[PDB]
Amino acid sequence: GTGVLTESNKKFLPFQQFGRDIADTTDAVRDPQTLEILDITPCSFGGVSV
Amino acid sequence: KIYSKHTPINLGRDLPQGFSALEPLVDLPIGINITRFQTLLA
Ligand SMILES: *[C@@H]1O[C@H](CO)[C@@H](O)[C@H](O)[C@H]1NC(C)=O
Ligand SMILES: *[C@@H]1O[C@H](CO)[C@@H](O)[C@H](O)[C@H]1NC(C)=O
Repeated sequence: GTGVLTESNKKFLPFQQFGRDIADTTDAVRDPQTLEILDITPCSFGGVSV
Repeated sequence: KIYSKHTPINLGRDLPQGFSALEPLVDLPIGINITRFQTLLA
């Protein structure tokens, strides 16, 4: 994927590895190495009108 | 798949009234056929 990884205060239970949105898109992951909880946000975007 | 929960209740009215989810602490790749089960006592 593509996005910004941020430190999150989400409380994963120890067995959980992922976290998804309403549209079944992942918004939180667990680091396989350091066991960190990383929130994933899409990069900055927006409509442009002339 | 084994799910466990330890809920210290105070009423003691057999199974209590309420909600308590169970978490998958144990999963074993046993691959066997299970039809009958029994418990163990000391
Ligand atoms: C894998 O990386 C983690 C984090 O650095 C470390 O704690 C762990 O010991 C490593 N495992 C091996 C097999 O080197
Ligand atoms: C397990 O054994 C029973 C016989 O008691 C059989 O009917 C069944 O097909 C076997 N396999 C299962 C339950 O997957």
